[PDB]
Order: sequence, then C-alpha cells, then structure tokens
Amino acid sequence: MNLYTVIFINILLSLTLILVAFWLPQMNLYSEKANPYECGFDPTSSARLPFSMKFFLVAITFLLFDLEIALLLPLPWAIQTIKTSTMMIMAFILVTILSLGLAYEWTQKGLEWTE
Amino acid sequence: LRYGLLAAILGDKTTKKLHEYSRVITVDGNICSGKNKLAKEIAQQLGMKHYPEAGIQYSSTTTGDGRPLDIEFSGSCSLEKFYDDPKSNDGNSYRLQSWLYASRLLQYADALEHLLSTGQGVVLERSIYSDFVFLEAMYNQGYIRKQCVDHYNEIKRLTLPEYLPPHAVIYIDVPVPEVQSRIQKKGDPHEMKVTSAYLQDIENAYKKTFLPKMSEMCEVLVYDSWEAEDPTKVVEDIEYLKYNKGPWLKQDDWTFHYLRMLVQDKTEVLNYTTIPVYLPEITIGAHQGSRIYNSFRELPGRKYAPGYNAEVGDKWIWLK
Amino acid sequence: AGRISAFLKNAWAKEPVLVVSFSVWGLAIIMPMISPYTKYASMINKATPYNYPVPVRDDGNMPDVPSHPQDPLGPSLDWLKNL
Amino acid sequence: MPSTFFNLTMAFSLSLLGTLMFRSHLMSTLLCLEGMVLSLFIMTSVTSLNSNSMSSMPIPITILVFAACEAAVGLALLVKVSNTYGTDYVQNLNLLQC
Amino acid sequence: FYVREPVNAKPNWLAVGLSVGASVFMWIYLIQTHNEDVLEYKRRNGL
Amino acid sequence: LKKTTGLVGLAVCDTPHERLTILYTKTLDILKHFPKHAAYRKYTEQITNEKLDMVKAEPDVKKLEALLQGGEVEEVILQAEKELSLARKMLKWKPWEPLVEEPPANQWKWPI
Amino acid sequence: MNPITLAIIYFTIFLGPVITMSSTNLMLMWVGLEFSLLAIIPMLINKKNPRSTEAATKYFVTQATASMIILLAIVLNYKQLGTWMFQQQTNGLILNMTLMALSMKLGLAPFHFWLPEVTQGIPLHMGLILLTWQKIAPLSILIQIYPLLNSTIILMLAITSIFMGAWGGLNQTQMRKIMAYSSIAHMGWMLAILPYNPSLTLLNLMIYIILTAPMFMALMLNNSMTINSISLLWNKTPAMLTMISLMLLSLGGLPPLTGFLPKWIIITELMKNNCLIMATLMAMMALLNLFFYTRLIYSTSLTMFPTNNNSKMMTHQTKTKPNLMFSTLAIMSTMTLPLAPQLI
Ligand SMILES: CCCCCCCCCCCCCCCCCC(=O)OC[C@H](COP(=O)(O)OCCN)OC(=O)CCCCCCCCCCCCCCCCC
Ligand SMILES: Nc1ncnc2c1ncn2[C@@H]1O[C@H](COP(=O)(O)OP(=O)(O)O)[C@@H](O)[C@H]1O
Repeated sequence: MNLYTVIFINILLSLTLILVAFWLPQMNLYSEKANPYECGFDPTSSARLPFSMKFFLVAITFLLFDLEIALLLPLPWAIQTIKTSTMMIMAFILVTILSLGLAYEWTQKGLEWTE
Repeated sequence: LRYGLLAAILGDKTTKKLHEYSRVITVDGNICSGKNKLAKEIAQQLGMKHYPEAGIQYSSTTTGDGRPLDIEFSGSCSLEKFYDDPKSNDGNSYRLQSWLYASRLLQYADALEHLLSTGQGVVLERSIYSDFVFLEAMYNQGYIRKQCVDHYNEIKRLTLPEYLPPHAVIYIDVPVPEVQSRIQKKGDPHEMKVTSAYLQDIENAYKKTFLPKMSEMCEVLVYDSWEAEDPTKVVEDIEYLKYNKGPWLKQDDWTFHYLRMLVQDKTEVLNYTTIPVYLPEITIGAHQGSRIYNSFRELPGRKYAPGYNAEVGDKWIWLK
Repeated sequence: AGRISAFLKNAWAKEPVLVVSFSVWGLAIIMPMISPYTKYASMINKATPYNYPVPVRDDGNMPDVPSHPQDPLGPSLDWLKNL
Repeated sequence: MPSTFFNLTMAFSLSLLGTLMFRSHLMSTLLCLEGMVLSLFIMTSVTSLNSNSMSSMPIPITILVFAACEAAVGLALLVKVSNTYGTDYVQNLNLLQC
Repeated sequence: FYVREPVNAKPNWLAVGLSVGASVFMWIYLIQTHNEDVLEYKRRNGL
Repeated sequence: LKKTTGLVGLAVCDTPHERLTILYTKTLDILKHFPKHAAYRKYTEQITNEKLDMVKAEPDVKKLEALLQGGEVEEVILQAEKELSLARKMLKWKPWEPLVEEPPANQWKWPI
Repeated sequence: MNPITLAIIYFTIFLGPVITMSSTNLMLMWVGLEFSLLAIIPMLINKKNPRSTEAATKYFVTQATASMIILLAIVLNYKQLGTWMFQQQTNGLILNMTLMALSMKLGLAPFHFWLPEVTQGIPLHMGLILLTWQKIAPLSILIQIYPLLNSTIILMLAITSIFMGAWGGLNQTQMRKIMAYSSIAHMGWMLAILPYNPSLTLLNLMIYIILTAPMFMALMLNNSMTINSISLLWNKTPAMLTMISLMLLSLGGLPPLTGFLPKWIIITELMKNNCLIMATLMAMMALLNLFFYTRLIYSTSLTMFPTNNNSKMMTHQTKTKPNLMFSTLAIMSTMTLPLAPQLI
C-alpha cells in the first residue's frame, strides 16, 4: 500500500504533465508536418516492412541465458545451506558448461553478424 | 575400416591433405578438339592424375576384371549405331546420353574420392556440367522428345547440386568447319556422316549457356587451337592462377565428410538416376531385364560380392 | 618447455582476457582443495540456530549437556571466536 | 486461492483456445504458447506457496527453463520459415500433404 | 582380379578370433552355468 | 624475400623470373599473327625483348628493378599480363587498317 | 553436423524416455518428453528445405501444446491431493485431458493428421526414431497409470486409430505416409489394452519396433519413398524380397508370423474382459491393413514392374547392408510365433 502511494503519483506526475503539453501549445496541425521524416523527402517504402536483423542467433543465446542468470540468482541463499560442497561443485558445473556452450558458439561463428 | 566417421575423428581430415595442386581441373571442347594431348600433359606437368573420357563402358572398366562387357550389360547404347541411323523409334539417341551422364557422374564422384584423399588433382575431360551440350544439340535438331529432355534436367536437379564444380574449367574453341575436317581426316566412318549443324549447335550450346553460367562458380581459360597445341603455356596459366569465386573456399572439413560419404556409396551417387519415370526410351521391362540381371550374375566373376568369387581366385571364400 | 610455454606469451600479449578467465576458472576449484579454512564453511553455517532446538526428556541416559545452557558439555564452539 | 485458479485455469484455456484458432501468423501462436506456460507458473507457485511446500519451489523455475528453450527452438524455425517465404504466414506451408 | 581391390581380400583375423573365441567362452560359461545350477537345484528339495 | 609491399591487394606472387618470362614469351607468340608491317607488332617486340633480356641475364630482383623501370617488380607482372590481354583485343580489332574512315568535316580550326 | 553436436543430440534423445522412465515425479517425467522434442528438431532439419521446416513446425507446434495440456494435469493434480503423481483418486478430466494430450504426442483418433505430414518430408533415418523411440516415453506416462483411465474414451481413440490408420493408408503411394498410418493402426492395439493387462502393450511395441526398423532400413538401402521405386528392387537387391514378403504379411498380422501374435492374444484379453463387440470392429479392419500390403508386395515382389536401363550400373557397385540389425530383426520377427509363451 505504501508503494502504491509512491507510484500512482508518478503516473499522475507524468499524466498530469502530458495533458498540459497537448492542451497548452496552440497547435496548427494540417498535413505535411504530421507525415514522416526521412530527411526532407517523401519516404519510398512504408516504414513497416521486414527489417531482417543479423544478430538473430545471439538474441536466442540471450533468451537461453536469461534463464541461466535466473538459475544463478538463488546463490546468496544457497551458501546458507549446511552442505556447501554440492553448492560448491554444482555452481562450478553450471558456470563451466555455460562457458563450454559459449565457447562452442564462439568458434562456430554464432555471434558474428551474418553477412 | 571403411572410413566410417570414426576415421575423421581418429584423423583423416581432408583440409590436412589439400596440396596447392589438389585441384579438380577439367577441359572442354568439341568432338575432335584436343583434350587427349591436353588432359594428359596437364597431369604430367603438374603432378596429379588423368581420367579419360567416360565412354559407354566406364563402369565396366572400374569393376571386376575391368574388361569391356557386352553392349547389353553396359547399357544398350552403341554410339556407332547413333550416327549412322538416328531418329530410331528404338530409343538410342537418349539411351546413349542418359547412360553417359551417369558415367560422367560416376567418373566425377570417383575423382572426389581421390581428390579428398591422397590429395591430387584430377584432369577430367567433358565432365558432368558440359553434358547438356549434346542434348540441346540433340533436341534442337530432331532426335529427342520434350517429354524426355525434362527427364534429364530433372536428374541433374537431383544429382548436381550435391557436388562441387569442375574447379577451373578449360576450353578450346575451334571453328565448326575445322572440326568437321579433323573427323574426315580421322579414318572413322561413324563420326563421319554427321551434320555440321549438330556441331554448330554444339558451340552455340556452349558459349551461350556453359561458359557464362560457369564463369561465376568457377574459372575459365578460353583458348584456341593455337594458344593450345603447346601444352605448357596452358599449364603455366593454371599454376599462376588466383583461385577464388566458388563454393570450394567457403566450406569446412565436415562439409567434405558428408560429401565424402556421399561419393563412396556409389549407390548413393546413383539413386536419383534410376528414378521410375516410365519413358519408353529408357523403360525396358522385365523379361528384357531379368534375362540380363541373371545372365550378368552368371558372368564368370561377378556372381557374388566383389571378394567372394572362387572362379576368379578368392581363396578365403569362407571367412573373410 | 618452449613450444607450449612460449605460446602463452602471445596469448598473454594478445588475447589477454581468456588467459585470466581460463586461469581464474582453473584457480577457483583448486584453492578450496588446498585451504586450511574450508572445513569451517559447512560448520559456521551449521551452528546458526534458525529453528528452535527441541529438548529431549531425561530418561537415565545420554550424559550430555544437562538442563543448563552454560554447562561445559555439548557443542561449545570456541572456534568461531578466536578463529 | 479458490478464486484465482478458476480464473487462471480459465486463463490457460483461453490461451489453449487461442493456440488452436490461428490468425495467419505462426509467430502469434508461439506467442500465445508462453502465456499458456505463465498461467502454469503461477498456478504452480501458489499451490507451492499456500501449502508452504518449499521443497516443490524448485519446480516453478524448472518448468520455466523449458519455457524459453522451447521458445528458442520455436523462434529459430521462423528464421527457416522466413528464409523460404519471407512472410511468416501459416497458410503458406501446405506442401506436405502431397 | 578386381582392379579396385576388395575391402575384404584377406580375412580380418581379429574378427575370427573375436567371433570364434567369443563363442567358445559362451559355451564354457553356458555349460558350467547349467551344471552349476542343476547340481544346485539338487540341494533344495532332494535329488 | 619481400615481406609486405607498399601497395594494397597486389599480392607477392613469388617466383618471379618465371611469370615475367612466361608472359613476354607469350606476347611474342600472340604476336606473329599480326602483319609484320603493323607497327604495334614492330614496337612492342622492341619492348619485351629488352625486358626479357633484363630478366634472362639478371637473377637478383632488387637490381632487376633498376633495369626495367617499374620498381616493385610485382607491379610489372600486372602490366606484362595486361599488354598480353591487349594484343588479343588489338587482334580481333583491326587498328592497322588504312587511313581513317570518315575523316572530319572542318572540325578542328579552333578560334571561333 | 559436427560430432560435438551429434553426440549431444543423440544423447538428449537417450534422456527423454530414460528420464521419463527413471523418475516418479510427473515433472521429471514431463521434461523427458521435451528432451525428446528439442533434440529431434535439429535432425528433422538437416536439409533445411521447404519440406523439413514445415514438418518441424508441424511437429513442434502440434506437440508443445500437448506438453502444456499434460503439464496442466500435473498442476491440477499438484493442488488436489498435493504431490507429483496421479495417485488413485484424481479427478477424471484431469486424466481424460492427460490421455488427450498423450494421444497428441502419439497421434491416434483425429490427432493423427500431423504424423504422416511429418513422417513425410523427412529422411528415412529420423523416420525410424519417431515411430519407434519417440513413442516409448509417452507410453511410460501411460503404463504408470495402469488403472484409473476412462475405459470409454481410451477405446474410442483405439477404434478411431484402426479406421483412420487403415482407410488412409490405402491411398498413399509414399511408403513414409504408409508407415505413419501403420503406427496409428497398431496403436489402437497398444492403447485399447492399456487397462486390460498392459504387459501386452509393452509387447505390441517391442514387436512393432522389430517390424518397422527393418522396413525403414530396407528403404534407406535404396531411398525409395514410392511404390514405383520399391518396385524396381528385383534389379538392385533381389535378395531382400524374401523378408519384405514376410515383414509386411506379419506387420499385417497373419498367423504363422509373429505379427499376428499381438493382434491375437490382445483379443483374448479383450474377450476375457467381456467386450466381445469391440475387438471384432478392430479385427475386421486389420484386414484392410493387409490390402495395401498385399498390393504393396505385388508391386514389390510378385510382379516385376518395368525397370530402367540406367539401373544397370546399380548392378556393378556393391552396396553394403547393415549387420545384426536386419537379419536379426527380420528373423527374430516373422519366425518367432512358436515362442509366444516366452513373449507372454
Ligand atoms: C514352413 C511352414 C511355415 C509357413 C511357410 C510360409 C511360406 C514361406 C514364406 C514364403 C514367402 C517368401 C518367398 C517369397 C519371396 C518373393 C519371391 C522371390 O523372392 O523370388 C523372386 C526373385 C526374382 O528375382 P530375379 O532377379 O529374377 O533373380 C532370381 C534368382 N536370383 O528371386 C530372387 O532373386 C530372390 C532370391 C535371390 C537370392 C537367393 C535366395 C533364394 C531364396 C531363399 C528363400 C527360400 C524360402 C525359405 C525356405 C522356406 C521357409 C519356410
Ligand atoms: N553424346 C555424344 N554424342 C556424340 N559424340 C559423343 C557423345 N559422347 C561422347 N562423344 C564422343 O567423344 C569423342 C571425343 O573425342 P576427342 O575429343 O577427339 O578425344 P577424346 O575421346 O580423348 O576426348 C568424340 O568422338 C565424340 O563423338
């Protein structure tokens, strides 16, 4: 509850600051300043076509690691277990197979911007 | 060992074997335009070996005793019967050609086994990719149906792109009234009595199609009879040549291994040549075939695998 | 050696990152095996009484800690102090 | 607790009702397949968190390491659907029935 | 004469001793395992 | 024995005294199909037969440079195989042909 | 493919069942279905053509939804009687939606429309893994629920897999779409007898795996995915016809061959449990599962279709067939009927 008192505010501090930006400038919107930019010319294509990225494979290796990062995060509590020898090893096993998984891709030209 | 995959891991890597002259050179031309003083003397001058023209009977020379077998076992082609009497309803014009494509392909496959092991080049002559030249020459003139040209380019679509290009083709043009003279000055009656329009559709079907569509995947050394006929200056242009522009350089060892297991298994080299597209020129029926398959295994020496034939030696016919 | 030991010299001049990583990797697992104080991590972490220690009931047995905490018997860790 | 799980079970089903009716995109069906997972994360966490079954609390992450590894293999096929067609329409892949 | 020599021109003498010797170990362990058992079937109820 | 040329994309192409000889000897042969009276054949033979003798007598590259101007020898092999490519063009073309086709129609008296 | 990638993917395949087997939790038993789902897709797509991609998408999207519909039934069971097992007194629609999802992993009643489409447009290797090895872990969900399956819907999914796997197999010239609909027919036998002594569905699986594996491996030998291509085999390897005549007349169960054994002693367990009217509807349609094997062995064996002369080269170049994998699996089937009491 104490945080809702902080954060509904900041929406209003933003939402009250935007209504006083559209309804207090005296605008003159007609046709040719609303249309898109491309540096002083009429855009050839439609601005919403396939971009065809080139880091497509790295975006997935991130998509797999954000799990792996999440899969690390309980270590500050895991050290407060009584064993601290499986936590020792199994923390080496997770970080090692990652670097093995990272070094294989590093050599097989994964993070290299196909071109 | 049969090279498996263990051998690669155990160590038989092909890039480890590639020499500078480990290049599958080829040479192309017309029907009496060199290639027999030129294929030889590029081999002997560089170091690598020589495969001659794949005739009707290539598969019979690399198998068993190597003896040229009867015409019915190695096809039923009879090249000599083509020139003197074409356009026969007994389809020979095309049986002559689909059998050679297969054997120009088995030739090329049998090269890459040797190019990709004990690395030497291979000096072919009129390899796979210059095999359509006859067909267009044989189709523009009336010898083949359009219901059969499709059967060929089909097979080329299924067998070609698995293989790699002829890797710096060579060519010697020669004006078509001249090649007709070398034939007639070469005492064969069959190669004679050929239309010089069939030998103008041979080089119209070369410099319009082959030479342009190959000058991007590979390299071209377009010469003439006099730039050739001194076969050292053709070799020297091969030595001081800047190999680029092809699939050979943009691929790895494990791209050869699955191209090298593709090429050992000659059955796998030829599955898409035996397709059941039932054409009368190429379909032969059962009684014509069962007579031949069984009268081929009754041959004194095949009868069995290539190692178990007690009639031609094979002393350990009960263990090995 | 030379054909391995002098290869590390360029890999330390150029590529001077993987050498640290491949070292600190190999230098991480190896140190707890040659420590004097690694025994205590599973012990300093086992002393913490997060839950309440349930007492047993005296039945003429177990000459352990009597019904008195400051009594010299029992797991009296004077090793945590004076570490 | 017995007001959300009818409301989360009913959120699973709408996503199951969504990833069976398509709208001309393979990448909105893969997309509807992650909110399907998500209702099982939450309807598994709470059951493991009102029951105080901390021993099962390793499970809502193990479910979810296979929510992205399945999406990863899912996303990577679009690369091979696009590079044939470049459009990513589900109606465009029907040449298997032959 | 097989211009392209066979993969199997000679016997792969390991494969013989691997196959012959293995079978003779099978029997000797298959014979004893029966005799060892029938003899041991006769020490539970009678003969 | 040349580590890195000053130039860029012009590789070493070691074993000179061969390619510089394979090419000039090959111009002399792709010559001799022209007419003898054509002055291109007359002149470029006076060029190559000099350079061919300034390689067939001199084995050291660094001083050979000081005989055939065109230092950085490898830059000459680029030229030797370029003239070679030009004689072929000058063969299929007929530059030695008679005085110009369609002379000019008072085309050059400059001050207007 | 690179061996460091092959071994990892040939090993995740070896984990999927083996973790679906050696695990009582229905979460370990769930992931095992996914290791067998991730690993398959890189090898479906080895050619990266418009036939491999469409299969993998049609194999993935069709089969991840099932992994969720499974996983619902765990969580719905993790609440009720809190644990990670279908204990005894779990609710029906939890399991009738579980069995629903397995039937999508396997492909039975209308859940079969993805199997042939995927078993088509695929190499023959990796046609053998689906129909034989991917099928073992889903059943390991489904032997563990030995009782406590709805006897009603477990049985309509069988008959619907006898019909739809027999009516459909008639049309199909491509062998790969035939063997797909053989899997579906034989699963109505694996799946109808699941409450009724499922030591008979573990049987019909180990039989069926011995029948297909020679067949798919008999098609590797020449890469013939058409009736007109398996026909021209008397000219390539005529020595193979002696088995395929039996491999198929057994895989469509005729008595002297072992592939009638499962179709037979199953019916005994059906008759002996007072469902005298169901087993007939199966066995009358398992005969239709011979017509496109009768017709197929005609085209293959008992009438020499007209071959090619380009095939004369194939009579020079000395193939190599496997060893211990075909001769065993074609005599260890088709000649083991008298050892039925040892089977069961
Ligand atoms: C016993 C009671 C229990 C019930 C018994 C049930 C009946 C037994 C099952 C019968 C079904 C199997 C037989 C049918 C096979 C199909 C026919 C066939 O294979 O022969 C045709 C084929 C023709 O091909 P072709 O190119 O002309 O070559 C001929 C010679 N090479 O000819 C061939 O080339 C094929 C053979 C070439 C290789 C030589 C091998 C000869 C065949 C040996 C098998 C004989 C049968 C085994 C003994 C019976 C078992 C009970
Ligand atoms: N399809 C075909 N049609 C006509 N001739 C063919 C065909 N295939 C091969 N040949 C023959 O190949 C021969 C090539 O002869 P040539 O180049 O003089 O020597 P080499 O045979 O050593 O290459 C020619 O006689 C030509 O007729």
